[PDB]
Amino acid sequence: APSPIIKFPGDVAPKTDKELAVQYLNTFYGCPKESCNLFVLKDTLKKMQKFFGLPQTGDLDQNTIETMRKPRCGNPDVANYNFFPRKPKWDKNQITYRIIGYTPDLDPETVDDAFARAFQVWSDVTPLRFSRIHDGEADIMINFGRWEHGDGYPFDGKDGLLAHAFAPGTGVGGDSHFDDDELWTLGEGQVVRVKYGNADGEYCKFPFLFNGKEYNSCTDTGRSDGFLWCSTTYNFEKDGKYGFCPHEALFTMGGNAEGQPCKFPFRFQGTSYDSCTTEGRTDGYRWCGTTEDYDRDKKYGFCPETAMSTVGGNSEGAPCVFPFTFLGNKYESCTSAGRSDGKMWCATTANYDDDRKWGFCPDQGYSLFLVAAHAFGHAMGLEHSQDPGALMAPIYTYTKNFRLSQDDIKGIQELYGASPDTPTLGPVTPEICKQDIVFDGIAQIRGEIFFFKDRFIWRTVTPRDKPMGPLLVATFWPELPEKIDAVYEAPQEEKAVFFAGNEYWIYSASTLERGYPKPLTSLGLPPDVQRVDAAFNWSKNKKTYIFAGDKFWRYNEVKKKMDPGFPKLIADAWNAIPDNLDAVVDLQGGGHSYFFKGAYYLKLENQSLKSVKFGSIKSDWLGC
Amino acid sequence: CSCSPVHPQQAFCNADVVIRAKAVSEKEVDSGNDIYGNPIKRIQYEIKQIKMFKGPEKDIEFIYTAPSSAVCGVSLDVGGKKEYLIAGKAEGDGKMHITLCDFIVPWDTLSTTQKKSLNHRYQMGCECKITRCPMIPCYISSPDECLWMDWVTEKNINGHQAKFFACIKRSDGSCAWYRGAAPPKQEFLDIE
Ligand SMILES: [Ca+2]
Ligand SMILES: [Zn+2]
Ligand SMILES: [Zn+2]
Repeated sequence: APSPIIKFPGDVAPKTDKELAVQYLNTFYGCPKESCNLFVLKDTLKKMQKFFGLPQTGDLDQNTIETMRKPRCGNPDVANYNFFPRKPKWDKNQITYRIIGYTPDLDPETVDDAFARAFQVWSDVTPLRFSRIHDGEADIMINFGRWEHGDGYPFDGKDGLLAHAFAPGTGVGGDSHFDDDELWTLGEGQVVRVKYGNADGEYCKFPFLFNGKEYNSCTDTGRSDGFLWCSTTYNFEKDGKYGFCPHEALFTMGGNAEGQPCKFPFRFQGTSYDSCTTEGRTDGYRWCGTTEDYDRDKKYGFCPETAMSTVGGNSEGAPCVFPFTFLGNKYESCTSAGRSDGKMWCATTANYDDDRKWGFCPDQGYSLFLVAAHAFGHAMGLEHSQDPGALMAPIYTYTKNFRLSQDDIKGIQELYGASPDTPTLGPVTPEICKQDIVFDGIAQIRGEIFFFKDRFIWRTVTPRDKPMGPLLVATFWPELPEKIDAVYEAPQEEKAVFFAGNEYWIYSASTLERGYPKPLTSLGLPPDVQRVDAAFNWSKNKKTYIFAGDKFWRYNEVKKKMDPGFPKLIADAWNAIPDNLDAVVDLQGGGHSYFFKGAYYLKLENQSLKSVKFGSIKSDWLGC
Repeated sequence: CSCSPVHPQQAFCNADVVIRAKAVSEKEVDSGNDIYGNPIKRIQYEIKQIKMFKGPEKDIEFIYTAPSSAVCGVSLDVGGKKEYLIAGKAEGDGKMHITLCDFIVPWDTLSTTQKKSLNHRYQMGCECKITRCPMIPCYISSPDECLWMDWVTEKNINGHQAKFFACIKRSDGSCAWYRGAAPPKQEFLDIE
């Protein structure tokens, strides 16, 4: 209840409510040491809310503070003048770039590629051509660094600002700096390129099943020596493929050390290193002594990646320990106890009270692919977009199937050509009411009432007045295609079911289950599975009704079986219900099941299968 | 002639007699008289009735209609050989009046569903009303009312709900629409 607030060793965590809004309004809105001059003046927070959908109330400390709490680009939204030259456009078409710094969360092959993929995002729509150089100064210096990385624009520990890049110009012009305290990944959690055993090349498959417990990070369970291994697919018991997880404390690569582990500390020219360095190197490769005196014995190996169970905090990666006591209570799972920012931590010893040794349970991390994408545009001259679906949008949003947005193609092509040696991006971001909209799916997902479309969902609880949005559907569900159809959630198990094309997805707890997305065949319907029209649950029968075509369907959400010979047409139970309704929804209580088609809905009564209330979709739901 | 809107069901309900007749030789509108004095003018049709739908037995031999379209022109053709179900006001011995204002359409207009509603369908929902929806948003209170909103979907009389719909009467005394030839059930279920 009176939720306790604690300071974790290493984290400096004052920032109460507003306190932050102060430190977080001048970074991207210019307003220094003084508490913003909104006192006798009124500006600042306003333009903040201009950006990001206009819920302009003023400080709106209740709903707005959650937006400066989201992971974003390190770049400002206003004043393009922040050192990069006035004219934001390369005077050339052949542009070099060089990877100076890397990151331990990823093997340098993955990073190398990750970037190159980012650049391509821009090339594929421009006569621009990026070629990497390994020596001297290039047009883009790619590096990683922590607070105070050398340019005067510091980063803020884990989370928060993700990276930043200067617009085209001299030396620093175009450089891309990514935050080293982040957990870089390909988007969906920690990544680890395995080292030995029977799958030497593969990526660790997290999670994976062993001994009846899911593992999401490399482990030493099983082993006795202390080494780290991870299975290379979901089912270890069936597949049997795995490899060892890199760790300078465990082994190294190449060099002349024969795999031997780093020695700490190791002297190199009057300095004792306690971890690998790049000291002496320009390929940005971490290396290290394998003996206590690198100079004398001249023994060494490389450190291409470091696996870790825990992130941040003060346990250097040490795995969690369960159960653990904290503030007097034992916890057998990661908690947010002691945290006000929701971040999830755990203890690295059975008792935090006595040891104060903790870490962060690794979340999903941030895709170097994507973060570099946005960044690179910046470096091509581009500036922060106000279009939720725009790559060049400040806030971070993980999309499995990422596509540049017209908005982007527009901005970038506007400066450069389009395609040497006529196509377009296609769709744009739908607007609330302004124009006619046939939603792809309306649904009661949790408490909110989501409205779907191509890549966007607007949603609201009770307010008919006006929903929220738009927001990328991939915010909550990434593996979902860019145009879903029918969608529902089983109130018998609280599972979000999504229909689309020839397949269907069924999320639960923000993650799709192993096996899905299966076709509709194994679902229940005949091979008609080409596509669907609408679906929902009963407010009194508590079953599923899959409407598709002139004929509706039935499903046992209370059993696995199927009902005798459907498809039968609406010729029986359903009445006014028109051919192929865009959507169907059942709300809390009432007993009414709204049916959607065209630009208007049709109220249906469960208590009595008859009819009611014919209303304008736009005016009634989806607030206008 | 300013005729109010109605669903092709009410027609078969409010109309005395309904049948498909045709004009062989128009009974040339003959004499009459009235207030100003001058003779009453009235069109008259020589007709051949295929079958009868509802109405009294004294089969219609000739159709009649107000003089001018202005008042109610049900000017139809002869020779041609088109059919018209037109359920005008039944008058003694083959006499029935057709006011432009009446449910009147060439046989070919009606859909596969509209025709088949002549024998049993429409005839089942007369103890029922058929509300016409003014403006989205509209409602229905009574358990016997059925919301009819073609003005919404298709401004004109001929519209989905008229082309394919019929507001039958429920077994509780209430009413509701339909589409097909199967009246027997509430909501699809299985034995649990
Ligand atoms: Ca950061
Ligand atoms: Zn940015
Ligand atoms: Zn920087």
